[PDB]
This record gives sequence, structure tokens and C-alpha cells, in this order.
Amino acid sequence: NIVMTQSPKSMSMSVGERVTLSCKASEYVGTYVSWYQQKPEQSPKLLIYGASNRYTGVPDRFTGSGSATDFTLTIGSVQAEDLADYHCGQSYSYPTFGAGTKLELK
Amino acid sequence: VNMDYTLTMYFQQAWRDKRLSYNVIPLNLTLDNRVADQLWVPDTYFLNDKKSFVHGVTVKNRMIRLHPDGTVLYGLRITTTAACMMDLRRYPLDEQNCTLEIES
Amino acid sequence: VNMDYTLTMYFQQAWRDKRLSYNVIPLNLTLDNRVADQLWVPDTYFLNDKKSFVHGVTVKNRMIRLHPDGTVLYGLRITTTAACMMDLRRYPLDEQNCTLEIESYGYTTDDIEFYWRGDDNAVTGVTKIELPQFSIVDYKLITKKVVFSTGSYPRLSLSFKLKRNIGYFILQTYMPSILITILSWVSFWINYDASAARVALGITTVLTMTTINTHLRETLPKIPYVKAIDMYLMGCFVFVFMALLEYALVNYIFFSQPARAAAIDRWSRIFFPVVFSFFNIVYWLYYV
Amino acid sequence: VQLQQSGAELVKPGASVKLSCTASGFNIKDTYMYWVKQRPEQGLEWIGRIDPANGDTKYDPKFQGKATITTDTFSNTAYLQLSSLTSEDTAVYYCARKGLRWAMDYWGQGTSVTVST
Amino acid sequence: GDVTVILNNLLEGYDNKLRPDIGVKPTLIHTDMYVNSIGPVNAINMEYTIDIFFAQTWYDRRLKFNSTIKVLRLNSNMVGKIWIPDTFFRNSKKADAHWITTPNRMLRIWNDGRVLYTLRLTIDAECQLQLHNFPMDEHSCPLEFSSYGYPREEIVYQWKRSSVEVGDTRSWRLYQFSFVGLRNTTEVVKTTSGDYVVMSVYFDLSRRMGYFTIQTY
Amino acid sequence: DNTTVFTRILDRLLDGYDNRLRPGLGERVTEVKTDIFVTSFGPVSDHDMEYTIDVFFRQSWKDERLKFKGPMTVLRLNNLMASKIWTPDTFFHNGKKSVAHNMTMPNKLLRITEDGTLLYTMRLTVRAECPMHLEDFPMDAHACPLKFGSYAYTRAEVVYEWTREPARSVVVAEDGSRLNQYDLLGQTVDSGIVQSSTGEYVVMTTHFHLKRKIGYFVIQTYLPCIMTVILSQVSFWLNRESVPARTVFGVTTVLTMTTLSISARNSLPKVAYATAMDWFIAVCYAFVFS
Amino acid sequence: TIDVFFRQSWKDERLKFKGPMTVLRLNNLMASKIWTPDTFFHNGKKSVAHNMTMPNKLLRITEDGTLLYTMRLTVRAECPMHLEDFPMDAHACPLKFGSYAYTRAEVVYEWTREPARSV
Ligand SMILES: *[C@@H]1O[C@H](CO)[C@@H](O[C@@H]2O[C@H](CO)[C@@H](O[C@@H]3O[C@H](CO[C@H]4O[C@H](CO[C@H]5O[C@H](CO)[C@@H](O)[C@H](O)[C@@H]5O[C@H]5O[C@H](CO)[C@@H](O)[C@H](O)[C@@H]5O)[C@@H](O)[C@H](O[C@H]5O[C@H](CO)[C@@H](O)[C@H](O)[C@@H]5O)[C@@H]4O)[C@@H](O)[C@H](O[C@H]4O[C@H](CO)[C@@H](O)[C@H](O)[C@@H]4O[C@H]4O[C@H](CO)[C@@H](O)[C@H](O)[C@@H]4O[C@H]4O[C@H](CO)[C@@H](O)[C@H](O)[C@@H]4O)[C@@H]3O)[C@H](O)[C@H]2NC(C)=O)[C@H](O)[C@H]1NC(C)=O
Ligand SMILES: *[C@@H]1O[C@H](CO)[C@@H](O[C@@H]2O[C@H](CO)[C@@H](O[C@@H]3O[C@H](CO)[C@@H](O)[C@H](O)[C@@H]3O)[C@H](O)[C@H]2NC(C)=O)[C@H](O)[C@H]1NC(C)=O
Ligand SMILES: *[C@@H]1O[C@H](CO)[C@@H](O[C@@H]2O[C@H](CO)[C@@H](O[C@@H]3O[C@H](CO)[C@@H](O)[C@H](O)[C@@H]3O)[C@H](O)[C@H]2NC(C)=O)[C@H](O)[C@H]1NC(C)=O
Ligand SMILES: *[C@@H]1O[C@H](CO)[C@@H](O[C@@H]2O[C@H](CO)[C@@H](O)[C@H](O)[C@H]2NC(C)=O)[C@H](O)[C@H]1NC(C)=O
Ligand SMILES: *[C@@H]1O[C@H](CO)[C@@H](O)[C@H](O)[C@H]1NC(C)=O
Ligand SMILES: *[C@@H]1O[C@H](CO)[C@@H](O)[C@H](O)[C@H]1NC(C)=O
Ligand SMILES: CC(C)c1cccc(C(C)C)c1O
Repeated sequence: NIVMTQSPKSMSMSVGERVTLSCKASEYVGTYVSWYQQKPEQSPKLLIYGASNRYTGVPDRFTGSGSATDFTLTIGSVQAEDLADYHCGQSYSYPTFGAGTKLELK
Repeated sequence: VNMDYTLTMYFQQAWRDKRLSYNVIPLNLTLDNRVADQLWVPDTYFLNDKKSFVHGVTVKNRMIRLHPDGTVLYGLRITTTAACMMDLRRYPLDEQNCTLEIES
Repeated sequence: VNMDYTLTMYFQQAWRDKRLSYNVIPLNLTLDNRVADQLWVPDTYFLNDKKSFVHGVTVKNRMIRLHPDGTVLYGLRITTTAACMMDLRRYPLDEQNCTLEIESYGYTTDDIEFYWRGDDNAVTGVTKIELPQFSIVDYKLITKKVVFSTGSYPRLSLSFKLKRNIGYFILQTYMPSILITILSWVSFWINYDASAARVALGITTVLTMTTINTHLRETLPKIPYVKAIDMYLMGCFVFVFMALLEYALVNYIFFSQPARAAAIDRWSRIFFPVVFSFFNIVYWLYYV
Repeated sequence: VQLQQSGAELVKPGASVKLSCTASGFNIKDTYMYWVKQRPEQGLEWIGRIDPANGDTKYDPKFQGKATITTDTFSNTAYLQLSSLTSEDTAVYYCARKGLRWAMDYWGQGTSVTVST
Repeated sequence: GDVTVILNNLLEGYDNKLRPDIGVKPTLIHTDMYVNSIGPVNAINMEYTIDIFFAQTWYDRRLKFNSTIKVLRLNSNMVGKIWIPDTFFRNSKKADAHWITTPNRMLRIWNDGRVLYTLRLTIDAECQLQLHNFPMDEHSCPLEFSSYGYPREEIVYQWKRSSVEVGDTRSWRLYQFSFVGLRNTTEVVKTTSGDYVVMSVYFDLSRRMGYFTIQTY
Repeated sequence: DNTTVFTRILDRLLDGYDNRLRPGLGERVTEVKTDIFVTSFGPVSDHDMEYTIDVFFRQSWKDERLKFKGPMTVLRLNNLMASKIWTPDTFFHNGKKSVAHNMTMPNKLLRITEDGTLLYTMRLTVRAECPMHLEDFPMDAHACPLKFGSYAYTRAEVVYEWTREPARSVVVAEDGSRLNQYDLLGQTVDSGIVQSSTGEYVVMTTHFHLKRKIGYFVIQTYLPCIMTVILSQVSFWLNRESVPARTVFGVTTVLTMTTLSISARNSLPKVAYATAMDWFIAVCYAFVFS
Repeated sequence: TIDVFFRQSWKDERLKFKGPMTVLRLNNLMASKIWTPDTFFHNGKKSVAHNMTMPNKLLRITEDGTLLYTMRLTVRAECPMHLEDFPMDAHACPLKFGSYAYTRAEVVYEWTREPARSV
């Protein structure tokens, strides 16, 4: 089973600054990593499918970058409606997810 | 060792076919090579050849050209390995004689 | 080298097709082989096959034969190079097991069944096969089913047991090695004061053993284990190297104690052939 | 295009629950159907997946024997039945489908079951 | 749908035996090459292997069509149904197209009648080596192509600006040689059947003095 | 009489059908799900920097033009049916000279499900490039790739996806090892996009991880060199008056080292750099000359 | 290896004709529309029917319905050699041919001249 370690556990970004969220895998996951956004009282929404592919209809500020074992989600302009948890998951093998990353706003 | 030589050549045969004669257009008609499968061509072979082929990239390397008087020009790009038995008594100070025989 | 073998066969398949039944003509119908293109034939393939062809001179060497009840007999003359992974640890005293796997590509066991016609006499000509380096010991017919992700398929297996003939290797590698070892022993009779002669014998034999394998290794592929023939060559090297070391020992104690020198020389004379005989007995008993 | 899950559940411990997920806008045979769970204020954890074209199922070694996934190819639905549920089996259960690059592109709405008295 | 009726209309009364503008003006054919690999250089047989994607573009106004669609993108299935130029390579000892899993060929047709035809080729091409200065020997190996049966009055080839493109060059099979650079040329050769436009690519290869050092020096 | 019923079903399927056009041409990207079952992983040729592999190459896609309703749900048809319908034009980017088997008949299966799903599998022998960096020969390890994808269709028309979990999609049979001097450690897969002058194309990649086995080169090279060095050192235990004997020792061992170097330089391709074996032989030659 | 002109001749009364010619000298292309024998070599290994620049075959029909069918071939054939007297040995290399499908009750072969003069 491939463990996805997401980091950091909590981030508090002021509106407008760049942010970078990291995810690592214990084994090889080529590019089958997905980034999901979850607002409270809602189900996860696919932000990034594969490594570095913006899913149809998400803001162009979200970008993904990846490797065999290192993946980053970057918000180039953190707006206000990003009051949402973020999840990282591999799909190379039977799917497993990260622990989550709550984004706050100072 | 094999007593042969490999030869690559453009082999062209020209004859006259009255059926393929025309006067409407004054041009020499180069046609797509496929049309050779619809014309009579002579049955020329090489008796002393062991392995041959017409080249085929990007298409089959052959040409058909018509002439208003009825002259068919038919070219083929052929690589053939032809047998050449060698007298090696004066080897390596020797002269060899290697032929290609063209028969119907 | 290629871990494969080539075989030529007449491959016949018989089945029944009620569509091809006729009751007017009372005789069996051998048809021009081209009509095979207009009939259904089973999609038989060989899994371990690397290269194959049907012979085409003077025409495609195939037979098509109808019977009034609808049974089709369909024959091909096929030469195929089939893959046979060999275990060469006992080479050249080895026995191989080379198989041909006959399977249906598209039709599963719900569509097609395979069986040997005769079920033991279905394969002929095995005793009439003369291989120059091998002897066929046994052949076996097997009927089974295999499973892939796409379903279960019928399979027939034809396997041959091949025992290698060692005469060529007696003449190629073993006898030169035995002769070079005996040549090495020849030095024990030269006097120990002669240094150049005994050194020439020892050095020539040692290096000849160390380099003789180049002539033989080309035939084999790059395997990572020791074969039987390599074992024999290494044993001969050990013997020749020990003869040269005995010379060095006798020469080291020659200017000081010639009595022990002659004692060691005679002991070597008598005992090197004895222990080489014991080594050969053990080797040929372990492998033959 | 759309996934619709069953209403919230209130299941006393020891009983067996069955949640459903109806698809609208695609045939489920053309994709895999995943069931995920999420305990309150935690991360996602994959329960299982089914291929409705063949009925072949896979489960996390954690949920093997506890959960069972089936499909109805006519009503275009997937079923997750939790047979031997303990008290610790209180979570929101999401239904998702495989998407572009084996990502879960469309999710359900979440059937939050409760195990109490 | 509508692509079917477009394809049917394009091929009605279409004679693929005649080049476009057969008695009007020569056919102009723009050529591109992508070099996947310059393979081994065999110095005993005077040849080098090369794998390419060969692209040819021309205009056939019989293939012009007026539709809401701007470009039809087709596989090999129609290559044999339209006129195709008889381009061949003049210094190839042997060459073959690719057929796994299907013919590695691509056709595209724009509404103005412009045709783009691409195919993957592997060519063994002769390179007469002057082995003076071996093993410090540098060579220019050519790749020459032209039409087999259409002289300059009927077919003209032309390099584009972005004509010959090589890739990384590190995964190539050049052990004894290193790739220096390439150039393109165009000439007119006179043969027994006419005057033909002949296109050439020259690949510069310089021998690596690392193997023969260890082996001989 | 199923003969006429099924013949009519097939003739209905192929009636008005255009195999020049992809399924969903005007309104949908053609999704092609693929998997590979390697039946044997053939030998590796480091001289050619290439490897052989024997595969069932399986592809699957939806084609609504081939929907049928009849007394069975899936038609297991002949290979000749495949030429009448549209199939994807998959090719191997790093493939050199591959063989589709035709004995006794084309080694292809086509299956059509009533909902228009198509399974199309073929038996292939793929020879593919594997650029090897032989700096640690013979203790080197490589990752030999296999890349495939469409030739004529960009990603806006045809995409490729693994039919199962990417980690379970390329499956190697346990019996299929035709390797002699290598070990197949495992495989990985990936998916990506290449860009050419004709557009952007989906490319699917597999890496087979190989580890060279050292036994052949220990038996054939390292042991003879070590024993030649030991023989060179034996010469120090001879009488100082044995000038011809020690001269023979020295020169014969030096020439044996030269012979072994020349014969060991042939196990390799003609690379332009030195390998670990080369350095070992150089140090052994230095010892003998010393 | 052996390179041969292989000549066969049979009677097909279905092909009788009457015209200004007594013999029709037709190319290889006509021999595909009529029945020809399925002759193969039993000890052949991998043979060649040369077809450069055209199939090196010739068919000739006489007005009485007699067919002459000639082909140019290169045959590789097995010659099992006993090498005990090598290099002072002698061998008889065989070349065996016949019909592939038609048994003796259907097709028989014969030498066209005296057997000693037919090869
Ligand atoms: C002396 O005798 C020699 C021996 O006979 C002879 O050589 C033979 O010559 C003929 C003619 O020149 C060759 O036949 C041609 O082959 C071309 C491809 O050649 C390569 O591939 C073959 C194997 O071909 C298989 O694979 C391709 C691609 O995958 C398929 O397209 C083929 O149909 C065929 O598939 C069958 O076999 C597979 C197994 O192999 C099966 O898996 C499969 O299911 C099928 O059963 C190789 O053998 C070739 O190697 C030889 O040639 C090279 C040349 O460089 C040499 O280097 C090498 O050493 C070998 O010698 C080669 O690698 C075909 O493309 C071609 O068919 C097209 O053209 C003809 C002519 O117009 C059409 O009739 C035909 O229908 C094809 O046109 C259709 O297809 C094209 C796409 O290719 C479309 O663009 C076109 O529009 C058209 O589509 C239409 O029709 C379709 C029906 O097919 C339909 O589906 C469409 O919808 C549309 O309506 C032709 O068959 C033969 O291969 C040679 N064989 C050998 C052994 O050499 C030699 O010439 C003679 N010499 C002289 C001087 O006479
Ligand atoms: C692979 O095997 C298949 C079947 O064994 C071969 O298919 C056969 O190909 C031949 C020659 O292309 C076909 O004969 C042709 O028939 C047409 C009339 O339909 C005729 O006009 C031609 O002159 C020729 O005689 C034959 O019908 C066909 N049979 C089947 C069942 O498809 C195929 O050619 C093989 N491929 C290779 C590369 O050898
Ligand atoms: C050469 O190698 C093959 C492959 O291993 C040998 O074939 C094997 O033969 C044995 C006995 O004939 C088979 O075992 C039998 O299986 C049946 C299954 O119903 C069982 O009922 C019997 O009690 C017996 O166990 C075995 O299956 C078969 N191998 C395979 C892969 O099918 C063969 O014997 C070897 N030697 C020769 C001379 O061929
Ligand atoms: C390939 O051939 C083309 C056409 O012959 C060359 O294009 C020329 O490029 C130069 C730039 O160095 C321009 O100044 C010319 O105007 C171009 N000519 C035309 C007709 O457009 C191109 O340089 C060649 N590439 C090489 C030799 O590498
Ligand atoms: C046609 O070909 C002949 C061949 O000799 C040549 O003399 C003549 O000039 C050509 N005609 C034209 C119009 O090119
Ligand atoms: C047809 O063949 C079968 C088996 O070879 C044989 O028993 C039968 O008598 C034959 N029929 C005729 C009419 O010769
Ligand atoms: C090539 C191989 C079989 C071999 C033969 C003889 C001696 C040695 C070493 C031990 C010097 C050896 O490695």
C-alpha cells in the first residue's frame, strides 16, 4: 500500500500570496496523483488529475507539478474562496489519499 | 566465399505498343506506377541471379512513361545478388570476370 | 545460443462443418488448396513460436479434403523455430525438454476443443529423426487448458526429450585437456637443476589451459553458472598450476636440501597421475 | 455527470446497512465505481471499487469482510453494504467514479451514517 | 455523418494515376524530416542506419471541398486512394516502412486541397568513407531523395525553413561516432530518363577516439 | 438456424459503416483502454542496445456504430472482421522491427459486445531500443522502455488509458524468461504527452528493470586475470640465477594479460569509454608489468 | 542448393481450342486461372520461385488440350551425410518430389523422356 504524506498539516495564507503544498509517496507513482479540494459540507472536487493537469473548469491559478515520488500544488494567487481542505491521492495502485491540508486565512 | 556480387541498378526497358498510342494530348504521360499492373510488360529475368528485389520505399521504385507514338518506357530500381564463380589460383593477384545475363 | 530449435512437420487438422456436407457425389473430394481461403479454418497458433512459414514451392504446400458428411481435413507443411530454454548446468552431459504449444488464439473452450487424433499415434516420424548432436529419448502428447484474462483456451503440447551426444566433446575439449595435463606431468622426470626446461613446461601448460576455453566458449551464450565442461577445465587448471607450484617448491629448496627435492619429485611423479585419475573417476561418476 | 446517494442513516450497532448510488449521464459499465469513507475531521480512506461490466471487486485489506460492493446495471446504481458494522463505523460515505487519468472526477453527495442509540 | 459524404464526393471521378496539374504546371512538394535516430555506422559495408518521420505536403485541387470542417484527419486507409508522389531515396541500399501495429502513416487534407502525408521510415544509406586519418576521421554522410518517374517539369521538391529536426541525440546508436551537425541541399541531376530535382541532407559525423585508444594504442 | 440469423446481424453491422472515421468523430474523444500480457521477455542485445518481448497487446474501445441485439451478447469474431471496422493505429515509438504473427492464421481476436464495446488483441514480437550506459559493466543495471501511442490522431481525437490499475496493467508471465545474462526486477508504467510539428500526442510508457548477472564475466574474465597476477607473483620465489626462467615468467604473464584484455574487449559493444572490467584489467596488467 | 528449370506437362481436355494457332504461349498470369499440380519437394527446406522481373513461369496450351508448365526454382534440400571417411568421403544427395494432396489414385508423375535422360 502506497502511503501519501501531505504537508504541512495547516497553512494560513493571507489573500493574494503564493502558496505551495507538498505530497510525497513511499513507492513509485508515476504521474497518477490527484489533488482534490473539499469545502465544508461538500464532497471533494477534482482540481488536478494526473500530475500537472488542470481539471476542466477550475481556476487557472492552481498549478500542479510532479515527479515519481514528489508532487506540489501551487496556488499562485490565494483568493478568499479557498477556505477548503486539500487532499492528495495516488491512483497508480489501489487508491490511497493523504492526510489533508487545511488552508486558513489570516 | 559465396562466389557472387551485389549490384544495384536502374533497369529500363523501352518498347512500342500500338494499343497505347494517342494523339489528343501532345505530352509524354508519366503515370502512377500502379498502372504497370494493367499494361503488358516483357518477362525479363536474370539467369545467374540468386536473390533480387525491386525497392519499395516510399512506394515501389518503378516508372511507366507513355509517349504519343506508343513508346512505353518502363524502369525498375533493382538490387540483385548475381553469381560469379571465381578462379582464385592467382589470388590475391587475380582478375575476375563477373556477368549479368538478361533473358526472356 | 538462441535457445530454440527448428522443426519441419506436416500439421493436419480435422473437424466437421455441416455446411460442407454433400450427398450427390459418393467420393471424397481433394480440392485445389486455394479453396482454403474460402473456408473456415481454426485459428491455431504456436505460443513458443518465434519464426514460421508454410512452404510455397511449387505452390503453397497445403491440402484441403472434404468428405460427404462434412468433415474437413486440412494439412499444412510448416517449418517453425520454437523457443526452448535449456538448462546447461550439466552441459555437455545434459538432457533437454523441448516443447511445442498448440493453442487456439481467438476461440475459447466454449467455441473450440482440441484433441490428438489417435491420442498416442497422432505424432509419427519421431523414431526416424537423425540429429547429429542429440538423441531423442522420449516424446509426450499432452491435452490441457490454459487461462488468460480473456478466457480459457484449449491447448495441446508436444514435448521431446533430447540427450546430448558427448563424442564430439570428447574429441574437442576433454582429450586436449587430459593431454595437456599429462604433458605437464612430464616435467617431474626432468632433473630439478634444469630451470628453463621445467619452467617452459609449466608456463606453457598453465597458460594453454587458461586460454583454451576461447575456442570452446563461442558456441555457448553468456550464462552465469558453471557448466560441467567449465568444471573439468578448472580442475585441469588446478592440476597444472599445482605441478608448476611443485616445481617452484623444489627449486626453492634445491640449493640447500637436494634430498627432499628428489623425494618431492618422485612423490609428484607417482601421485599427480593418481589424484588426476581420482578426479576423473569422481567427475565422470557425478555426471554420467 | 451526476451521482445521487441515499439519505442519511441511523443504524444501531450490530445491524447491517446498505447505501446506494444512482448514476445519471453515463453508463457505469464504461468505468469503475469507487466507494470511499471519511471520518469526521480526518482524511479520505478508500473502501473499495467495482467494475460493473464484470462484477469484479477490490477492497482495502482494512475493509475486507466488513463491506461488500455490488452493482445494478439496469437501474445504473452501485450498492455498498456494511454487514458487520461496529460502533466505530460512523463516517460520511462517498460514491465516486474513475475519470480521466484514474482520478475520481465525479463524487457523490455523502451518506453520513450514524451508529448510536 | 457528413465526413463520409465529403470523402465520397472527393473520390468520385478521381483518377489517382494522374498527378495534380498534370498538363499545366509541375507539382510543388514541400518536404520535412524528423530524425528519430542515426543508427550504427557500418564501416565495412559503407553504410549507416537512420530512422525518420518523412513528411510531404502538396496541393491537389481535386481534393478541395467546401464544408464547415477545415481539415480531415485520416489514417493510412486512404493513402492508396489519392495520388501520392513517388519519392524514393537514391543512396539507400535498403529501406522499409513500418507496419506495427498498423501502417505507420498519416494523411491530412485541408479544405483548400492541401495534402499532408507523413510516414515512418528506416533506411540503410550508403556513405562512401575516406578512411585516411582513421581513427581520427570525420565524414559527411548523405541522404538523397527524389522522384522516381517525374522529372523537374512535373515534380519539384522544396525544403521548408523548419525542415530537418533532430531530437536529443543521446539515445542514438552512435558508439564510434559523434553527431556534429547537418545541412540541406537541393540540386538537379541528369539521368537516362530526364532531369530530376534531388534533395540531400548531410549529417556530419566525427569518430570518437575512445574505443581504439583502449583497443590498440 | 443460427447461421442466417448471425449472418444477417453481421451484414447489418457492416452496412453503411465507414471504417475511415473514428467512433465519436464529431463529438467525442476516442478512449482506448490498453493492457499488455508479456508471455516471454526475450533476450537483450547490448551490442544492438535493444531487447525482444512477446506480448498479447490488448486494446478496447466503444463504437456505437456496432450496437446489435440478438440471441447472444458478445460476438467472438474472426480476425478478418477487424479489417472492416475502425481500429486504433497504435505504434511503438522506440520499436525497431516488430513482427505480427500470421501462423497458422493472423494471431488476432476481435470481440464485439452488444453495447458496442470492442476488444481487439494481437500477438506481437516487439523489438525495442534500450540505450544502455555501460559505465559499470558488468555490474550495471538498466531500465528498458516501451513507448506506444497513436500515429495519426492527436490527443484531441484519441487518448490511451490503462484498462486496470496502472500497477496491474502490464503483466509478465512467471514462465516467460528468455533472459540469459539479466534478471527482470520488475516493471513500472506511466502516461504522458509528446509534442511534434503535427500536434500533441498521448504516449504510454513501460519500464522493465534489468540487472546484469556477473557469473559469466567472473568465470571467463576475472578468474583468469586474478590467476595470471598470482602466476606473475609466483616468480618472486625463484632463484636469482634463473634469469631465463623469470624472464619467461614475466613476459608470458604480460602477454597473457594482453590476450585476456583483447578477448574481454569483445564481450562488450565498441563503446568509447572505459568500464569497471576495463579498469580491473588495467590494474591487473599494471601488477604483472610491475 | 540447386537451381532448376522444372517442367511439367499434363492433359486437360477442358482446354481444347481451335484457331489460327496450334500453341498458345501464355505468361505466368494465365496459369493461375487453370488447374496446376501441387508439386512439392519432400526434402526441401526453404525454396524460391523467382519472380524478377516477373514470375519466372511459362504456360503453353496446345490445341489438343496439352499443357506445358515451366518454372524457375532455387531449392535447398537436405542431404544427410555420413562423414566417417571425411575428407575422403562420397555422398548421394537426394531430391524427392511429388504431389502434396493427390494420392496415387488421383495424380501420378512420370519422366517425360527416358528416365536416364530426364534430369
Ligand atoms: C515477388 O513475390 C513477392 C512475394 O509475393 C512479392 O512481394 C509481395 O508484394 C506484394 C505487392 O507488392 C505485397 O503486398 C503488399 O503489402 C503491403 C504491405 O507490405 C508490408 O507488409 C507485408 C505484410 O502485409 C500485412 O501487413 C500490412 C500492414 O499491417 C497489411 O496492410 C497487409 O494487408 C498484410 O496484413 C495481412 O497479414 C498480416 C500478417 O503479416 C495479418 O496480421 C493481417 O491480418 C493480414 O492478414 C510484408 O510482407 C511486406 O514485406 C515485404 O515487402 C517489403 C517491401 O519493402 C520488403 O522489404 C520485405 O522484405 C518483404 O519482401 C511489407 O513489410 C500492403 O500495403 C499492400 O496492400 C495495399 O496495396 C494493394 C495494392 O493496391 C491493395 O490491393 C491492398 O488492398 C492494400 O491497399 C489497401 O491498404 C492500404 C494501407 O496499406 C490503403 O492505404 C489503401 O487505400 C487500401 O485500403 C483499401 O483496401 C483495404 C483492403 O486491404 C480496406 O481495408 C480499406 O478499407 C480500403 O478499402 C500489398 O498487400 C506483399 O506483402 C509482398 N510480400 C513479400 C513477402 O515480399 C514481390 O513483390 C514479387 N516481386 C515482383 C517483382 O513481382
Ligand atoms: C496472413 O495469413 C492470411 C491467411 O492465411 C493471408 O490472407 C490471405 O492472403 C492472400 C494473399 O493476399 C489472399 O489471396 C488473395 O485473394 C484475392 C481474392 O480474394 C485475390 O485477388 C488475390 O490475388 C489473392 O489470391 C487470401 O484470400 C487471404 N486469405 C484470408 C483468409 O484472408 C495473409 O495474406 C497473410 N499475410 C502475409 C503477410 O503473409
Ligand atoms: C517435458 O516437459 C513437459 C512439461 O513439464 C512434461 O510434461 C508433463 O508431463 C506430466 C506427465 O506426463 C504431466 O503431469 C500429469 O498431469 C496430469 C493432468 O491431468 C495428471 O493427471 C497426471 O497425474 C500427471 O501429473 C504434466 O502436466 C506435463 N507438464 C505440463 C506443463 O503439462 C514432459 O513429461 C517432459 N518430458 C517429455 C519426455 O516430454
Ligand atoms: C534548409 O533549406 C532551406 C531552404 O533551402 C534553408 O532556408 C534558408 O534559410 C536561411 C537562414 O539561414 C534564409 O536566409 C534563407 O532565406 C532560407 N531560404 C529560403 C528559400 O527560404 C535552410 O537554411 C536550410 N537549413 C540548413 C541548411 O540547415
Ligand atoms: C517526349 O519524350 C521524347 C523522348 O525522346 C522527347 O524527345 C520529347 O521531347 C518529349 N516531349 C516533351 C513534350 O517533353
Ligand atoms: C473417404 O475417406 C475415408 C477415410 O479416409 C474412407 O473410409 C472412405 O472409404 C473414403 N470414401 C471413398 C468413396 O473412397
Ligand atoms: C574459462 C574457465 C572455464 C576457466 C578455465 C580454467 C581456469 C580458469 C581459472 C580458474 C583460471 C577458468 O576461469
